[PDB]
Amino acid sequence: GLFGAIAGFIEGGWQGMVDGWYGYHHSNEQGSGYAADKESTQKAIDGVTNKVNSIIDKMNTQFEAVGREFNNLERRIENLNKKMEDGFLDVWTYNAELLVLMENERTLDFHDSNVKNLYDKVRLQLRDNAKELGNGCFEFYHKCDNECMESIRNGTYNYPQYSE
Amino acid sequence: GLFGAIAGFIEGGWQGMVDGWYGYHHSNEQGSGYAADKESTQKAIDGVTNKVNSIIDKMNTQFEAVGREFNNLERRIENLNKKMEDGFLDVWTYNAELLVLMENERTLDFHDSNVKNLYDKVRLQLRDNAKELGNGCFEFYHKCDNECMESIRNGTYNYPQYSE
Amino acid sequence: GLFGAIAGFIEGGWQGMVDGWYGYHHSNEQGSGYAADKESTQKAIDGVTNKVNSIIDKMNTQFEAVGREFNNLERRIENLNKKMEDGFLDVWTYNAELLVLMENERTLDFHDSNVKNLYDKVRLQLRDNAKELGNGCFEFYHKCDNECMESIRNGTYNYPQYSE
Amino acid sequence: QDQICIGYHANNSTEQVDTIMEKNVTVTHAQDILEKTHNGKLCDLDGVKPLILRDCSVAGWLLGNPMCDEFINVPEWSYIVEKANPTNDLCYPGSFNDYEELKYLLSRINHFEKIQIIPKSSWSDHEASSGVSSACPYLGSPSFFRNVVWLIKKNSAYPTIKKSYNNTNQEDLLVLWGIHHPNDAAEQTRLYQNPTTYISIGTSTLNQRLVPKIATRSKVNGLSSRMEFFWTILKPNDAINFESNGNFIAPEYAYKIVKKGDSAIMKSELEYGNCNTKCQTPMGAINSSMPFHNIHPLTIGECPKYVKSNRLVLATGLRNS
Amino acid sequence: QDQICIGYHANNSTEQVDTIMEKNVTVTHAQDILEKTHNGKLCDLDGVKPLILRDCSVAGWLLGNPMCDEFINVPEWSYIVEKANPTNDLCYPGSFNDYEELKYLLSRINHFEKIQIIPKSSWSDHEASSGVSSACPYLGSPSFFRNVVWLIKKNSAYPTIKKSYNNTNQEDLLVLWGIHHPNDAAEQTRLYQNPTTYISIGTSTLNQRLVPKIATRSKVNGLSSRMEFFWTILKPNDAINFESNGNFIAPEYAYKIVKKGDSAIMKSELEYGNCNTKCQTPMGAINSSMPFHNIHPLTIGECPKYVKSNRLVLATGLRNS
Amino acid sequence: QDQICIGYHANNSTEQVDTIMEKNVTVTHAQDILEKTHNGKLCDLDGVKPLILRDCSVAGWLLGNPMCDEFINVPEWSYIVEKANPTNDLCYPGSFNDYEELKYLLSRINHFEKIQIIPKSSWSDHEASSGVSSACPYLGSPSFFRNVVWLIKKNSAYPTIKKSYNNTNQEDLLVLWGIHHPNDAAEQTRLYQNPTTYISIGTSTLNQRLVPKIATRSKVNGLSSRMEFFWTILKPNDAINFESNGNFIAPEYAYKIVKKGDSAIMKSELEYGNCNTKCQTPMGAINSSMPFHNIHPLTIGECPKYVKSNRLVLATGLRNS
Ligand SMILES: *[C@@H]1O[C@H](CO)[C@@H](O)[C@H](O)[C@H]1NC(C)=O
Ligand SMILES: *[C@@H]1O[C@H](CO)[C@@H](O)[C@H](O)[C@H]1NC(C)=O
Ligand SMILES: *[C@@H]1O[C@H](CO)[C@@H](O)[C@H](O)[C@H]1NC(C)=O
Repeated sequence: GLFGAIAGFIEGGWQGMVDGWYGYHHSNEQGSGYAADKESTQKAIDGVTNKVNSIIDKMNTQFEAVGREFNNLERRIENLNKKMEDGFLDVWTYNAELLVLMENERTLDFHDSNVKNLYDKVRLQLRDNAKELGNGCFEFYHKCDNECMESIRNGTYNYPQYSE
Repeated sequence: GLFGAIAGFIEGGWQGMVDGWYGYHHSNEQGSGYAADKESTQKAIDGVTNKVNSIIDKMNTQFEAVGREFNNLERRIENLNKKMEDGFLDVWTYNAELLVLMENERTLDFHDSNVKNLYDKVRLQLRDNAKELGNGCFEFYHKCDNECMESIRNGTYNYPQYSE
Repeated sequence: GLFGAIAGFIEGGWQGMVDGWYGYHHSNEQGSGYAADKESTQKAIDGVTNKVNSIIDKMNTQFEAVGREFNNLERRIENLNKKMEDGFLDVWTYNAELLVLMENERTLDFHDSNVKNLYDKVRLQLRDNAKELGNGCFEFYHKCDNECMESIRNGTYNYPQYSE
Repeated sequence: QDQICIGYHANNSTEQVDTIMEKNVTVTHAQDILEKTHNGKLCDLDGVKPLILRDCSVAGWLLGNPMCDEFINVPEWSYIVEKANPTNDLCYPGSFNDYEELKYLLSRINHFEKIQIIPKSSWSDHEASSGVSSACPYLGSPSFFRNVVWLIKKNSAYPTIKKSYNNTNQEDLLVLWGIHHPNDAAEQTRLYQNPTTYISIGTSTLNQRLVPKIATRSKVNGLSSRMEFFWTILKPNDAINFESNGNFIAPEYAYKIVKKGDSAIMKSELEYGNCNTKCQTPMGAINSSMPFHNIHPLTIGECPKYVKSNRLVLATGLRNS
Repeated sequence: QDQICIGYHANNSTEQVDTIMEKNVTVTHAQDILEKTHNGKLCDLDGVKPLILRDCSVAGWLLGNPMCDEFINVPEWSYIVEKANPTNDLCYPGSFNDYEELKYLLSRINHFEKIQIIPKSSWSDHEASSGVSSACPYLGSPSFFRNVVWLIKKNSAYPTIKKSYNNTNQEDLLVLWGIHHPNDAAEQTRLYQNPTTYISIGTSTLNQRLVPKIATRSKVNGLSSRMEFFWTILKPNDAINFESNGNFIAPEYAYKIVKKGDSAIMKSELEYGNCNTKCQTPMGAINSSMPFHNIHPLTIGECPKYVKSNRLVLATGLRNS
Repeated sequence: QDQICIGYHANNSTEQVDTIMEKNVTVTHAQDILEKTHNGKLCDLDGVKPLILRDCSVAGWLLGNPMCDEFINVPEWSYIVEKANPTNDLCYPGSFNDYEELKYLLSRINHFEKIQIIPKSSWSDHEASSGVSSACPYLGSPSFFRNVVWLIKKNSAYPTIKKSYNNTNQEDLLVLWGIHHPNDAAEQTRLYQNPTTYISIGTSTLNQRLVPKIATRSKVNGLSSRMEFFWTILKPNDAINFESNGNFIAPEYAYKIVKKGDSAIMKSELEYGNCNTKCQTPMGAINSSMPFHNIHPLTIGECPKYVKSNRLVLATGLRNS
């Protein structure tokens, strides 16, 4: 957790959410449920799809390898051939493996970022009108039905709703 | 927006700011205006200048290429020559392109970081004495002229100014 | 400071802390002191140990180099030999140096992340019961002895302790 | 009361990935980009079938080793498969000049058409049907390479041969010929009367002169004598000229190069499977969309990139616990 | 009330960059590091002018093809420009031994000085002015290469030549000579009386013996005969020794290597522009500060790094909308 | 009141690191991964001592230059050390065929055993003890290479030699021999009576015929004559056959290859130190756990990876101020 959201202040994940990577869980008068954030989830999808195809596409002209034979008195250039082909093989193997190691990390922390920023997107809406529990949950001081919830989950929460 | 500042809780950018990358917009009794943060902007300048010259300098000993000719019965080593020069050409092309792809991203998110941390630099100064609007703006409970503003924009905001 | 913690809102480091990378300084009735966070510090240790051994292990099959000699009329393949060995030497030198440049940065900002998230781990515990000073310190409204402190530094701070 | 919470997906996946700072991280979604499977067969390559020399080598094939008659006439191939150590090569001991260069040429050819450039019947004043050896046997009887003819003396005389051939075709010609290096002067006279002999061969580009080396050597296949073979490429409308007073292994059949193309000479102990593929390696064919494989560097066809890794898994989802 | 806001720069720039996770991201500031432009000319390289062989090749130049007299005496060059398929090469058909090695040597030379090592007048007992052919014509009359002399018999006799030359100079000498391979014995006697001939050439390092190959070959430039050329590098204070009783194409002019240096042999169909540059490619010169170009791998001078990309743009500013 | 604060470690370290965006960043902890030190000696490599030819070269060693007797019998080596310009090479001027290929073979050998294959006493009808020169002197008196014998005529006659040697051993044999190229016909008759001579050499694989080239050449070590040396590898149970009527530098000692292995031929001006190491470079040995060095590309033993950097420091701690 480079951004402290996933496996950070949030204790784990929701098996129940099956429609996206990040979302909300609500509990009101009319009932409780889950709802994935189509925005951040879609942007994430384009993020990893584009990353994947970028990594694949960047490495399509690697090094091909054709067989060449040499006699008993061409041992030096046979050695040169062998060492150069193994050489390229090694630099490209290193490139692939290394790139995987880097972009895996950047990807996980990208998810972390998405969750944190989602949480903040809400926190900045429900200012005084709710309290921060500390586990990624907000406790309301007012009463929010499925319409106040829907209006939150699209950015249009109307703070004008008093306090105390 | 990996840090959620640029195109995040801030809805976009100020055409009016023409003296730096990050800054403030104030609106008081004496009037309104913009002012770029010379600190974070300068550090950013050194950040990207050093990054640029680091990328250029790291890749000055690439692979040169000299012409060699081979007769009709030196087809194997002609092939070896050709494949090795194209090989290096490919690994270096890959290196340049890949490095650009990585450091572009790291650079953009570096700007994001700068903006977020600037915002926090202020937020941590104007604690109770102002409210967080949610768009990167603070609404004052007290009255701040161009001297309270200047004192904010250099880190010396005096919180001792009551509340309520 | 990509995450704004180290050399950000925290003005510097504690010479007095000698048992870890991140920790706390308390000042109560019974006295004052320092205490490193074994959790985040341990995870950091595994982070940099694993990074180090990953960088070393990824680059153990580099390019070896065997001496080959050529006569006065094998100048072309002598040149080919020379240029290919210097070529690999250059791509691997570039790989090592570049990788160092990248992972150094990622490492420093990883520490930044650790500090920020530690601070947040506390801030989310001592909600109303303490005020944010702005320098990474919390001023208590209640009274916390070495047991309230120990309970904080292991995640079990009991907020049920009134306010005002 | 009323509550809203923000959280993230979790599932029942055990797909681990690695990072620079942590190994074996279980995550929700992960894509594998490394192919690690082949079928263990030698398959056709997009409809066109490989040339599988079994216990014959390229030399035995092209020169016409009597034990290589399976490949007397060979259709278009996608690639050639030779063993590491073919048993049927040069039945008569000796060497093949610029052999590796010729194999390399073969990596650029998909189809030969064997044509007769000099009939055996055209050898008036020499014997063309007695040039056979027990080291090159066919069905327990002395034979010889089929595409070249070992000319010997007729009526105790070897008149100097002058033979030319104009390449009237529009394809390039692979032309093979040879010289015989006897073990002793007695053999030289027994075979070609004339004590001191030569073979001169000329084209627009070629101008060589071979002389037999008569000497005692250790025995190979029971023989101390040797055969040394040469080849050249005759351009369309160019001619080849032979002049010799002995030791001349004349050409009989040559090879038209009717199909240039991308081919390869694979060293594999495997035999023909009855399958098709788009990507072939010495150990088997590949059916994959994956961008990488770790099977074999030597490859032919639309193939993934060879890489020395046994594991390359790219994370798509998020961390799981 | 009173308000302060924190925000970031935005401008009217349409400069897009790419990242690993997103393409075509419009930003405020971006620097381009890839040069994609040349002038399409062949220019001087820092004041020193290239050697542009037009329809002559290196062989035609060095041997002195009569149709290559433009380059009889050539000043210091920065680099050499030869076409892919020069028309004026070896007017008399034949070959040039270790040709590619010599071209490679030329990539290391910036200036030759042609000096006369053996005067044509010094050939007492042979004819030095009759060695000409209609295949090497000059102005519609039989000529020959200028820097070598085709010696023939005088008064129906070819006495054995013994000629030595001590390199009194301190520069290394490129020395060229040749052998003539006639088409028939009649030509051999018509040209050099002696039926069986040789050329022996020796230095401190060289010790070779050439013998003419007399044979019928296909015609090239109307000729079935051939000329085979050789070259060597004479060290300062070393001597070269020639002994021959026929078929000897003697040297007349040799080349002092007065300026070693970094040069190159470019294959370009282009001709001389009247310009200067610091970086030259086969398709044109470059005037750039950019660290990269994508024009041509083959390059000479203070040049950017060749790269196969058509776009390399590095972000300096921040995201724009 | 009561306060808790969160903070980070700081110490008194001046260890700077570099990043892509900032140079010279002082930090708390940093590890160095680049070895920059050697001992300047030539050491044993894991107990087995190098072969240090001092002013002798490989040719002088193997042929048995009288000035190279220090290396008459040489034990198992780890690697060979030759100078850039050894003074004791071919005392008698001439050349060594396929020299570089042989050196390359030597990079694959750790131990030779010199055995006598043809006794000097076995030369009945020729003189075997008169083949000496003032260009190959031993202690101010004419000598010659020790492992080969310069055969000359006995009683004004040089009968044709036929000598064969069967490799009864199970190791491969390095066999060296030579030809003498006189300066004139007078020398040819003075040394071997017979005017026109040859050397024919045959194995299962080898079939060559050398003829002396008699010619005037410039003097090297006072001589205009030359010696040309050849070598071959005799397989177990194969035989080598020599036939010659003159100019033959017969073999006397050959070399058993009893230990194949990974070796190297280093060019170093250095001399033997009395030390051990696990990693050796031409400029000195290395004692390191570090994964990288920047000392020399050419290396033998369990070594770090050569890299062109003079600084590679990896950050472990955090930023310090
Ligand atoms: C081959 O034959 C054709 C026509 O018969 C002729 O044009 C050509 O000159 C001949 N080739 C040679 C080099 O003799
Ligand atoms: C060349 O001449 C100089 C002086 O005339 C002499 O020192 C040298 O020996 C000669 N070179 C040879 C190898 O004959
Ligand atoms: C060498 O000798 C052994 C037995 O003496 C024999 O088997 C072998 O044939 C000989 N080698 C040759 C090629 O003469």
